[PDB]
Amino acid sequence: GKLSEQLKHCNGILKELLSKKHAAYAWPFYKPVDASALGLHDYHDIIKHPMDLSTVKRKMENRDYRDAQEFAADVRLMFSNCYKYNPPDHDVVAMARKLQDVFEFRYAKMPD
Ligand SMILES: CC(=O)Nc1ccc(C(=O)NCCc2c[nH]cn2)cc1OCc1ccccc1
Repeated sequence: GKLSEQLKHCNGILKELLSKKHAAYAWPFYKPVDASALGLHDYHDIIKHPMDLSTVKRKMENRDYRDAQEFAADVRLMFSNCYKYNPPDHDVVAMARKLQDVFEFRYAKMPD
């Protein structure tokens, strides 16, 4: 089916985002932001819906995502949180923009 095939493409993208190829800029997005550990005591006041690649992986493994659009919304939420919280000149934003470039160009190659 179309939904299964498109979710296979989504799973391929997710594997790539977690791969050593992209680790130099992907690593801040591997696990939930530990706001308390990083001293970001305003993070959960500013970010209402935290998202990270480990949460996307768990949701994929649990068959939570019903279609490619739902998967993409979580990956883009993760990037949007980074752009909302951080000043645009911060290193983590540069890393987000590079990983989102990887994501958007491969997401565009969706079979349909
Ligand atoms: C996903 C996300 O937004 N993460 C982060 C947000 C704010 C800070 C944070 O502490 N910001 C203020 C201090 C700072 C600036 N540049 C690095 N640390 C560090 C963050 O992730 C860890 C990190 C560390 C080093 C480089 C990239 C990501």
